[PDB]
Amino acid sequence: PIQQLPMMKGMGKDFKNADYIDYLPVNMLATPKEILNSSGYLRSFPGITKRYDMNGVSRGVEYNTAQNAVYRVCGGKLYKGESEVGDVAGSGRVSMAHGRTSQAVGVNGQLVEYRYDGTVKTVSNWPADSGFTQYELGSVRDITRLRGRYAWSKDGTDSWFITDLEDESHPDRYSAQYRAESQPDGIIGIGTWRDFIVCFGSSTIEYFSLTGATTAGAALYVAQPSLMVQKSIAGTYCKTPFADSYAFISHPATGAPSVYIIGSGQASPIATASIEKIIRSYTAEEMATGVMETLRFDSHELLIIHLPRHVLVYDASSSQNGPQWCVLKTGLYDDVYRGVDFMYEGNQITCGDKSEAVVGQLQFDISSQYDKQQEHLLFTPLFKADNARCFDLEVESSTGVAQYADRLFLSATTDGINYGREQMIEQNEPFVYDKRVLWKRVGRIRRLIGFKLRVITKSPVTLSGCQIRLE
Amino acid sequence: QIKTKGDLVRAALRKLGVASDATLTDVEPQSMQDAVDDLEAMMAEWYQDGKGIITGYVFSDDENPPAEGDDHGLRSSAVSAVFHNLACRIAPDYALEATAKIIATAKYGKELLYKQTAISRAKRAPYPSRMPTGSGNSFANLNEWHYFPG
Amino acid sequence: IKTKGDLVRAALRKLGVASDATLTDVEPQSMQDAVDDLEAMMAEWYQDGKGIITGYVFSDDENPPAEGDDHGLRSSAVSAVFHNLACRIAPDYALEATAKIIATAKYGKELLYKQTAISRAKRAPYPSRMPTGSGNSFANLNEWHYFPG
Amino acid sequence: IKTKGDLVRAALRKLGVASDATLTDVEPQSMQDAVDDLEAMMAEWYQDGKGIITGYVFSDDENPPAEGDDHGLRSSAVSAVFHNLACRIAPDYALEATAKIIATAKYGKELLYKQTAISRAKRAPYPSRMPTGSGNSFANLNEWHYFPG
Amino acid sequence: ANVVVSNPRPIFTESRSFKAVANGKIYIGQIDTDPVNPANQIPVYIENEDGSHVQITQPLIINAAGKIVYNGQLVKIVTVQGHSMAIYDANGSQVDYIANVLKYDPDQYSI
Amino acid sequence: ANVVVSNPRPIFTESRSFKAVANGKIYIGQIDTDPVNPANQIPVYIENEDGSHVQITQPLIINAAGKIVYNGQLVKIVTVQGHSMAIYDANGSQVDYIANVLKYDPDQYSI
Amino acid sequence: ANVVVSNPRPIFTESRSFKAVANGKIYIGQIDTDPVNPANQIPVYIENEDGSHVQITQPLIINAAGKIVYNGQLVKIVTVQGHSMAIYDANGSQVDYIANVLKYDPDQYSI
Repeated sequence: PIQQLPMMKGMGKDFKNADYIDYLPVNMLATPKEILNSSGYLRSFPGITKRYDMNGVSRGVEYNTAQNAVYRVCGGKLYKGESEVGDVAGSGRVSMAHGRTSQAVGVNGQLVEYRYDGTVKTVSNWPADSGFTQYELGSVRDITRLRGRYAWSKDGTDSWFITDLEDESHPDRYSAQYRAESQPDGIIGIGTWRDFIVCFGSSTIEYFSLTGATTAGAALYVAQPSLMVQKSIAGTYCKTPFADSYAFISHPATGAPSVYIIGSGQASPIATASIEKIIRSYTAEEMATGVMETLRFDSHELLIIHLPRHVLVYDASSSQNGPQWCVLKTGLYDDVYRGVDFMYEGNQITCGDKSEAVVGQLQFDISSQYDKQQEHLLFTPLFKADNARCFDLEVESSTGVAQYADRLFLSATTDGINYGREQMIEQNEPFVYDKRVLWKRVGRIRRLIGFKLRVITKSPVTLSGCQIRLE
Repeated sequence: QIKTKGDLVRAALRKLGVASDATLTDVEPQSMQDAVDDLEAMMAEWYQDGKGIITGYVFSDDENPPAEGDDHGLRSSAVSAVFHNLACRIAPDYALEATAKIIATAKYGKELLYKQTAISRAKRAPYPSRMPTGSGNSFANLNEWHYFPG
Repeated sequence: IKTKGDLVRAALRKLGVASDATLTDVEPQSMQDAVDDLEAMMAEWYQDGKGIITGYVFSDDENPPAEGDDHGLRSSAVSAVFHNLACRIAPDYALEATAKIIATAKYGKELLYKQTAISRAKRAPYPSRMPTGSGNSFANLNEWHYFPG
Repeated sequence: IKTKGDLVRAALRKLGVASDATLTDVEPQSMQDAVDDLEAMMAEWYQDGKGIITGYVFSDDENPPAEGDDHGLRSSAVSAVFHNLACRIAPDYALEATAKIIATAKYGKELLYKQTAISRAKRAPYPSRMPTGSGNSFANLNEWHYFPG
Repeated sequence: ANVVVSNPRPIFTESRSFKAVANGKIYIGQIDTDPVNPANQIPVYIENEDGSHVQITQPLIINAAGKIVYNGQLVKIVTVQGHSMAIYDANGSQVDYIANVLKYDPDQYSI
Repeated sequence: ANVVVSNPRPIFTESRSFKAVANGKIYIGQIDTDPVNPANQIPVYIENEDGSHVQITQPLIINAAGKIVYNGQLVKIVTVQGHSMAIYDANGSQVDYIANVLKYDPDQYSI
Repeated sequence: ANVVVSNPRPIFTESRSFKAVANGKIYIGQIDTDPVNPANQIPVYIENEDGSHVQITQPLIINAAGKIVYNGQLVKIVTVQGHSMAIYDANGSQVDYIANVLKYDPDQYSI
């Protein structure tokens, strides 16, 4: 009875809570392609190779459409591609919003614009003798641009502003004060959807659109109640565009945080039970600092979440049978993925680094990160077979490019938490394209069994449909 | 090689395919011990003190509590019989049954075990008490005449 | 091995009902039930001495807390007895013992009765009417015809 | 051919477990295990000299790193030995050897024992009570009745 | 330089004969206390490959090769520092009653 | 009590039977990795009686008694830091695999 | 959860084969000397579970399993100073010899 075993999502227990939890694939990306005898094949995450150096760790990335180049802020130094243009203070993550006449990076509570001719100007009220309206700008939290205006939100308050059209440094001449007052929620973050300025609060997601008013003093932006979403973003950087909309993490005010996507003025969950348990395992401050972003390559639509001790990835194209999450990791133990702030420029993707002061470009023919080994895990779900025997355990691997015949550690559990002996089987052979990863004499399943496929390699691993001859 | 009652047991379970080395799941040592117990019971049943099949087996004892470690002491040729036998005995233990090849090999092994003893136990009985020695024998002159059995 | 509980646990193992290989712990009700069944089977076999004899001892289960403890069974008969007990308690759980268990029980019962059958073969003495031949000492000692019975 | 490793790798090939025709490389555990099974089978066949004899030499697997290396088996018996080994190790992987393998093993064992059976046929010497005829020299040399045994 | 490559999985043999204690039982408890009593039993941890520590029932099992075996196969048992031991064979006898394992270190001057 | 007697030269056996690994091989390597790749290999030294550390060829050899031997005589092998071992028997099958082990030498406390 | 469960009792096995040194002998001597000589034999102590150090006769005795035995019971053998173990089999042979077990004499090093 040749019986196939799915590998896109693994099952197991949780030794603390005794709850069944999803054992997620690690450093793998399920690809829904009809391969051989299976409907999909697991593909290792692309490796990272150092393109060139940078000052400090990466703090933000944004593809400047106006200049057709990517502006990246690493450490305390602003970079445009390879070259070094600006100087940026601060040490935490920074939000950027490119403009046609200036590239800006909201840092240290002030919106700093790096003009394209070299000069630097900071947002401040109009001069008192000018005669235009004077506001209380306060501290800048998040920024965005729409129709030639920079929109930023005062820190710790639900008010957000817009800059003037003529002089972008100062805010608007007469009408530059706007409030997301539909609820008593402060604006955790701001952004631009189509032609709408979102105002992501702490219990609501309000929208805004231009009213086209001409008379001085009239509110340029008017609320759109019909599009309101009754959820929120947990932290300032827990939002990102994804599939022509913003996904985010629910603020603890509305309940337990859970990854959401905004649709037609309504939030639909895309986080399984295990994902939200992992998210809830964090405290408020730790999970607030998480940053989440979108990466798109080949056919996958990744939605990468950079939590302090986990890096969850949502693959939209591989969600045919349900949400598909893979936990990326760096190093042999449970360290956090180093790659951060992915952006696609020119021909190949480039990513920053959380620890080192470098920038890495994704390379698809290797899985090593900065010339280091990496660990790929694959867990099959627990299935109940009583007094049965299993002999043939074959996984289809795309043997090919490699440096050594990196063997995989294949182990099987019996209670779904702790595993047995680690058996080593050759997975790739360098320069050989027809090797089969076959193991015989698996043994007797007393009640439950679950196989963990573990590969340590510097070359891509492509595992396909797993069949077991449960005789 | 296979020199311990445990080895015969772990060699059997292997022949069934339950826990065979190179195996991802192995059976608990409790089942190994009690399968050693089953081996001992089967060999005691075979041996029947003097009369039954004589395999050269050595039984466990209290000075050696781990019966598995004890050297079985079987003849070098006899290890294949108790090997392929005793596999059918633990076959229903996991509700598995033994393949026809194992059944045939166990039958052949037991036949080979008993062949030498059966040849050694022919021993035609002596002449009965009434059979007389003929005049040909010189012992007739010694007054023996009729034979003496027993 | 050397107690009724071990014999009955071996039988339950052979059924696969309760064993460490199955991760089932013997039910105390099952324990008492199959021990009572073993008592009945051994009594039926023993048949008050005229039938097969194995050395088994019938506790009494009147003064002790339970009948199942210790057994005078010969070391060679343990396999036969617990296989037969397993076969007899098979329909209790609606299971049916595998053909190997049945064959083993038949073989074990045959081996148990082999020695008793050889011992009981004996031979009847000569009939009361059969005389001794002239070539005997009892011919002079007036015995002549053989002693009856 | 000329080593235990080749014989065992030959058996696995016929069974279909591991061969170049199948793109499977023999697992070292499988190699050692089936070599042990071959040792047991040859010991059973040899039967301490009274049974079938092939010229096989039992290494010892005590001083060497592993028992499987070299074999004194006759060149004509390699086919029979490795087919029989494949048949014996068939149930290890839950496979069953194809009927051709079983027939080949039967044929090979028969051919192995043919010559030994012809050699062992012999004929028992004349019984101790059978005498020479009057037409012999031993009649004059007083031998007369044939030598017993 | 200062770490020895040694037998990683410990070997528990029997006192009266050179054989592994099949179905042996090891109980781990407080210093200079009987570890059979569940009260005296101290935490005992498996260290699977993921670096986790999952705690298991105190009567750890010993296979026919002398190693410690969980429900399935070989594991790397871990305790804190001051663990007592008491080997019991399946028959129920006693083999060891090692009071303080830390008092068995080949160099007790460092302690 | 200052020094307790304890045997050096730790013994290696199989995983399911008490037989000792005969002419096997022990490979040392980084934490939680395949210790067969020279990329993953870690240097291991010989600590003689005089204390003179000397490097050894990587694949360790086991005599018929489950003890490391180099140039015939038994030797004590010491690694630089934590390591993962993959014990191979004579044929090439795995006796066992372990990801993380640590046993600091009790000797050379003066140093 | 720091240390790994390991058998502390020392089992003495022959160097060239996997057998116990049945009814063997262990002689404890001075540093870098031959313990066979009666003069080069330091006083040697047993440590009981309660911790009552007691002296015994030097030519130690080994049971059939390898463990040291005094009066038919397992004992822990300690010395007040660094020694040089010398193990001999029952037949009589230098199966093993260690010049300095700890590589330093704790007594003198205690200063």
